[PDB]
Amino acid sequence: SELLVNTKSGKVMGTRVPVLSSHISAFLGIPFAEPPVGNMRFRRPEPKKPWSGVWNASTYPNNCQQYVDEQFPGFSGSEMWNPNREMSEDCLYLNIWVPSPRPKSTTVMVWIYGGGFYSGSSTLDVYNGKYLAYTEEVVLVSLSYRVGAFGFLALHGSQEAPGNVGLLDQRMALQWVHDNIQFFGGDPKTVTIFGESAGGASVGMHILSPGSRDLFRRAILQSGSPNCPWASVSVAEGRRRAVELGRNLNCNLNSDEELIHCLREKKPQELIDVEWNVLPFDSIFRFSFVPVIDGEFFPTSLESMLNSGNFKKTQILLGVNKDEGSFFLLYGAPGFSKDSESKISREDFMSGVKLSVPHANDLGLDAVTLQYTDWMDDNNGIKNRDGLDDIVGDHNVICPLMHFVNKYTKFGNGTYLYFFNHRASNLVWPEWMGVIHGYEIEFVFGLPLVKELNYTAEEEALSRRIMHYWATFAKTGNPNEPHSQESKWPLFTTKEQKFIDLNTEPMKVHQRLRVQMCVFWNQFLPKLLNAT
Amino acid sequence: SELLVNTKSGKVMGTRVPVLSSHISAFLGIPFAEPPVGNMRFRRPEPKKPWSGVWNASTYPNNCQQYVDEQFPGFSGSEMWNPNREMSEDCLYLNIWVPSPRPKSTTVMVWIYGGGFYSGSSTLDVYNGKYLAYTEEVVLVSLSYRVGAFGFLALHGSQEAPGNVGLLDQRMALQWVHDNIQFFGGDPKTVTIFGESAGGASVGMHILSPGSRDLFRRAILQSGSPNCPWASVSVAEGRRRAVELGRNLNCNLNSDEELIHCLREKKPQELIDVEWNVLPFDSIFRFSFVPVIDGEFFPTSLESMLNSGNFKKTQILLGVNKDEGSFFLLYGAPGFSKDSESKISREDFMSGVKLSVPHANDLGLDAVTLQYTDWMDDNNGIKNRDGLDDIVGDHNVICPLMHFVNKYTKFGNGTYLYFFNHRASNLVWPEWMGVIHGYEIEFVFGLPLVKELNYTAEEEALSRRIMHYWATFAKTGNPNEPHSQESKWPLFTTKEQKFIDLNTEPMKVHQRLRVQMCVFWNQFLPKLLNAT
Ligand SMILES: C[N@@H+](Cc1ccnc(NC(=O)Nc2cccc3c2[C@@H]2CCCCN2C3=O)c1)Cc1cn(CCNC2=c3ccccc3=NC3CCCCC23)nn1
Ligand SMILES: C[N@@H+](Cc1ccnc(NC(=O)Nc2cccc3c2[C@@H]2CCCCN2C3=O)c1)Cc1cn(CCNC2=c3ccccc3=NC3CCCCC23)nn1
Ligand SMILES: *[C@@H]1O[C@H](CO)[C@@H](O)[C@H](O)[C@H]1NC(C)=O
Ligand SMILES: *[C@@H]1O[C@H](CO)[C@@H](O)[C@H](O)[C@H]1NC(C)=O
Ligand SMILES: *[C@@H]1O[C@H](CO)[C@@H](O)[C@H](O)[C@H]1NC(C)=O
Ligand SMILES: *[C@@H]1O[C@H](CO)[C@@H](O)[C@H](O)[C@H]1NC(C)=O
Ligand SMILES: *[C@@H]1O[C@H](CO)[C@@H](O)[C@H](O)[C@H]1NC(C)=O
Ligand SMILES: *[C@@H]1O[C@H](CO)[C@@H](O)[C@H](O)[C@H]1NC(C)=O
Ligand SMILES: [Cl-]
Ligand SMILES: [Cl-]
Ligand SMILES: [Cl-]
Ligand SMILES: [Cl-]
Ligand SMILES: [Cl-]
Ligand SMILES: [Cl-]
Ligand SMILES: [Cl-]
Ligand SMILES: [Cl-]
Ligand SMILES: [Cl-]
Ligand SMILES: [Cl-]
Ligand SMILES: [Cl-]
Ligand SMILES: [Cl-]
Ligand SMILES: [Cl-]
Repeated sequence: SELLVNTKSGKVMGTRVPVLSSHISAFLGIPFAEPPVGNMRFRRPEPKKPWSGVWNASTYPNNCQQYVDEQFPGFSGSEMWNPNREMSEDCLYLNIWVPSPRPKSTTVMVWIYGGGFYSGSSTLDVYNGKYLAYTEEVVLVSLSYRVGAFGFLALHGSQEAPGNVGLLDQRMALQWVHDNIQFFGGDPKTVTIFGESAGGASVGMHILSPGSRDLFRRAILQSGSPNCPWASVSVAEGRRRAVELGRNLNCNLNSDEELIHCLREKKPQELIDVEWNVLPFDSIFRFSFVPVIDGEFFPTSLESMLNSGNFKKTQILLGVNKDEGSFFLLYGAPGFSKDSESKISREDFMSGVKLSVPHANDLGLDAVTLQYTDWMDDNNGIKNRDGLDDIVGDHNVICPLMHFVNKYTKFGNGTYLYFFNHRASNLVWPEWMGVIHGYEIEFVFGLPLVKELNYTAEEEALSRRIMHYWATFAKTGNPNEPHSQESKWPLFTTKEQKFIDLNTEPMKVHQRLRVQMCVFWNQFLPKLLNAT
Repeated sequence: SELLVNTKSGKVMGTRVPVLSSHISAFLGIPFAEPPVGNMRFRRPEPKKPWSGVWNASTYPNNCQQYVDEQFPGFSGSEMWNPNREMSEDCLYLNIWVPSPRPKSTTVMVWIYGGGFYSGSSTLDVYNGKYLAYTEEVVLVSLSYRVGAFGFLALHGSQEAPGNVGLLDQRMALQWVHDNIQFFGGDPKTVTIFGESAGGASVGMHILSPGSRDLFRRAILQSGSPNCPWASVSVAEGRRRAVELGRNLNCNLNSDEELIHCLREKKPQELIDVEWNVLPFDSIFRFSFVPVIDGEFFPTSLESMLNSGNFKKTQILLGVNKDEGSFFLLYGAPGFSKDSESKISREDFMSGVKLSVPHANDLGLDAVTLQYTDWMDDNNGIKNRDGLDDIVGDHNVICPLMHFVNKYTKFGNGTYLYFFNHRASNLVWPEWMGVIHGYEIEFVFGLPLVKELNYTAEEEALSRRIMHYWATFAKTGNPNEPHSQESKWPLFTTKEQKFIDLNTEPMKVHQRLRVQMCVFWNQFLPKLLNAT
């Protein structure tokens, strides 16, 4: 009765799951799209044709076709990110957690996973929405979208494989929530989208895309933003990559129509096996199939939209972690190791710089080297490691986000900036990697409230603060509660540029987050690469 | 009798001058060149024609024709550098200080005054050679040379105005000393040339010039070196300025002989009046008529000589002051006179960076600006002033010198490096100016030993240490006396790059003098400008 809901696409039968020492309602694996199989591969999503009967919505769905990481088999630190369900091109489903009893028009939070646009799943243990929905009494949605070539193969001009179809997937899950979340207790006019990494960049792209603005109220961006250097490509580069993929598979390259149907015949993992061979450089923190600046989803360049103010004006709550770069060096760089302190010689440092700014010329790599080398001590293995770490995070995550924060605040109505730098007490990774990319997610989603997972009671409190900041921001557009006595998180302003620390210690206010290095990455280095 | 010496050019008779509580011999205004007057203006010096009689060498000679500083009339801090004798083109004379009774073949130190190649005099109170000669029992010579257009008008190809004739003036005074110092008790085989600023750059140039190498033994360079950006010009740039000097005096410009003929009919002060108008840019720490890279005095470019080791191999002692750039900013950048101290606004800072690096394109100016700005605090008047202060010293003095000390030590037979950072307790300048360009000269020459000049007893001790380091180095090629128990000044080597501090505190040994900023000035910025 509570688990039997009559949507505009059919009836859905949920299930009563346990949370903490209570229960709530879960509606798992509801489809919002026609399965993009067959010659519907690479194509714009089509709305799910409505169904008679009762859709069984009591089990997690499939995960989309993606490259599976086998770097450290059996290791929980890395397997926690892999698909925990079967993979299938039939994967466009969403999950809904409803408090119990079902509320009356309560605040909706829609979660978009990251994973560099090539991986990701809605069904991961650390994206379990029961804790956040129960504690803050919000209705928690998590969607999905096609990743890799299946979601972002771009042959602009063709309508067979136009590009950005994985973003269009996310838009159709937002459109479904707009049309149906009211039947679950959710208020369609108070919906907050939020995601991390490629999901944070996705959030920002819906802020900018005109066809997406009317489908959500406000936005949270965690360690990602639409202007990141790994998040977009030109229609030329995306066409170069798509053609290069057909070459790798012996496809007819005479026309698109011939290329697209050649690729539609291959098995999904046939594409995945050659996915990485299309990248133009040797790189870390670069991914093959990503959104394109097509002129449709994005009417002009991202920067000219941020300049003119051509985007949704609302409130945003965003931030970054302390060591966004570390695990990307673990995986792709010389001298690092999961079971070692990972001191790195000057020769490996200059190699890492090359992998990390793969587009620069020699003048640019010299500039980057100069900015992060302590020439009084240039063979200090620790300083070289920490230095290259900061390079990856600053270039790929922090300084792109900071540039997005400064342009958005000009026209927006409320900006709340955070810096996350608590290292979880139970972390399975070596401590040289500090606060790792993606590792604030377990605090956002309430997992420190489970005694079984062996957090400290101060981490439970930190997790409860974050869940509240997030949910309160989702309801009111402001993460602080009026008339309380907890210290207030200040508005980031164009003039004072304030932000807070998120950790177990009392809240400190700082200003100008990593400004010295982001003037280099956002102002000086682009000028030097454009002039040479 | 002691005072009566028979040289290879004639007899000379000096005077018995008092030094502290004693006396020494002094031979003032001895000529070493035919007066470069009339049609000898701008032309290589000719050896003094030997005279009959007794040359009266008991008074200082004239100072060469030069631009006179009238920025702060009557103010000793600046007037102590101005000519204190009459100005005349008949100025090629040298001074000698000889201990009494006359030593037999003792060590000779030859002083070369600085002044940016446009000013300078051997006769200043601060170059009073009597103290160093008496205290260290050395024969102290100070030469002279033509400055400004009179010494460095370069019309390459012409033999009427070739260029570098002021460096040749210096060479002829060194040749005179090589031929005659033995008659005064000096050992022509133990000659040390030493100079500050343009003198230090001159000293380095004699190390480099094959025609000068056999005229001296070792070398001391103070706050100058030959590769400084203000110390040399191409034959083209030198030609462009020589012509533009004639254009300013409405001279014929159809040929070198008519340009030269025109400029020898103008009175000296005419040329001085127009001298500053031929600089290519608005600038500070740039001078109009400087040595030229001609292929005779310097067979190839300064860098190719250093890379290849084409220079005299011996021992050098060299160093810099803490605040080389301050007085160039006081004199030349407004903003340094809008404040009691000299807190400068951010807009004054960006303008100074333009007047300090007069050859950089806007990309180079952004690079300089970015390197010296604290973007957490960019409106700090003190940080802005101090920042541009270092820019002027690092670019013009410290980092040109460190490039020279590193290239030389690969091939040389011994390098000693110093950092002078004492502020005299009796300085007439404001405190923000620090340790000013040229204010170690008073310690080198023993002035703190005069009670009437009210230095502290700790500074008299510092001046005795300096004179000894200088004189011992002049005698043995090493400033330390071994057998001593006093702290030892270590060699600068290619690997450890050690240097010491000169002040009243006990000796400290550092490494890599200002290496972070000199990597910027000496490798990154030159290649930034090479590219654009
Ligand atoms: C960088 N990623 C790896 C990668 C793998 C394979 N290949 C490349 N790159 C290449 O270039 N490969 C390549 C491979 C073989 C041959 C060639 C080439 C290149 C291609 C170009 C031309 C030359 N090449 C070749 O011949 C990069 C890094 C990466 C991996 N995960 C998935 C794991 N999830 C995560 C984590 C994992 C650990 C810790 C924290 C994590 N937090 C997060 C938060 C966001 C969700 C995912 C996530 N996420 N990010
Ligand atoms: C650089 N000096 C100034 C200067 C004067 C005149 N003019 C320029 N520069 C220009 O650009 N002038 C200019 C003037 C008028 C019109 C135009 C232009 C420009 C020319 C370019 C095109 C456009 N312009 C014009 O239309 C610079 C600075 C300078 C001055 N002293 C002589 C003083 N002795 C010294 C000191 C003095 C005080 C403290 C420490 C000192 N320690 C030393 C140590 C070394 C011996 C000298 C010395 N030494 N250094
Ligand atoms: C829904 O699916 C699960 C397993 O796929 C099954 O055990 C459960 O009984 C189903 N519920 C129905 C058919 O009502
Ligand atoms: C947001 O917009 C409202 C409506 O114009 C305005 O009253 C409010 O002050 C704005 N807030 C911010 C932080 O810009
Ligand atoms: C948490 O700690 C308990 C007690 O030490 C242990 O039995 C359990 O296996 C731990 N859980 C995890 C997930 O490590
Ligand atoms: C040399 O000149 C000085 C200064 O005028 C004078 O006192 C001295 O008598 C002169 N010597 C001779 C021998 O004339
Ligand atoms: C200087 O040269 C001598 C003789 O050739 C040599 O033995 C000595 O080691 C050298 N010293 C330095 C410091 O280079
Ligand atoms: C030297 O210092 C003393 C004591 O401070 C002072 O009285 C004297 O007048 C000073 N001498 C000069 C020439 O300024
Ligand atoms: Cl094509
Ligand atoms: Cl298939
Ligand atoms: Cl080490
Ligand atoms: Cl760390
Ligand atoms: Cl604002
Ligand atoms: Cl005296
Ligand atoms: Cl000797
Ligand atoms: Cl000409
Ligand atoms: Cl002639
Ligand atoms: Cl005039
Ligand atoms: Cl200072
Ligand atoms: Cl005294
Ligand atoms: Cl020794």
